[PDB]
Amino acid sequence: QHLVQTEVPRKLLEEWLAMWSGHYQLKDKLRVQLRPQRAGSEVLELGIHGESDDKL
Amino acid sequence: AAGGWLERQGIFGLVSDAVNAWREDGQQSIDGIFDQVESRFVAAWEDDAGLMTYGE
Repeated sequence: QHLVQTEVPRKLLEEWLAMWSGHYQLKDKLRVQLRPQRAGSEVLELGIHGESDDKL
Repeated sequence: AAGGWLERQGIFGLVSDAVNAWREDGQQSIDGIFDQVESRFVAAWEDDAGLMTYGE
């Protein structure tokens, strides 16, 4: 048993982006980041990062 | 609302089957038939409700 709020991991988007990267024959392994936009904030930032950690 | 849930989970299906079998067999004691359906219902409810302690 798991809660609805724990059923959607960041890794799921990473898997989709691997499918995406695969189709478009891109090499860069795309990582997903979801964190407060700054310390202690209720505003969040979803970032897609490459191997170099650049925000794409 | 309860009926909706029982329909979706197939329990009303089990009830229909049980009653039909009961009738076909000459309407003898429903004790055992009912017990079996109740057991399936309890298992299905527990499963779908996501029953756990608050700590869990």
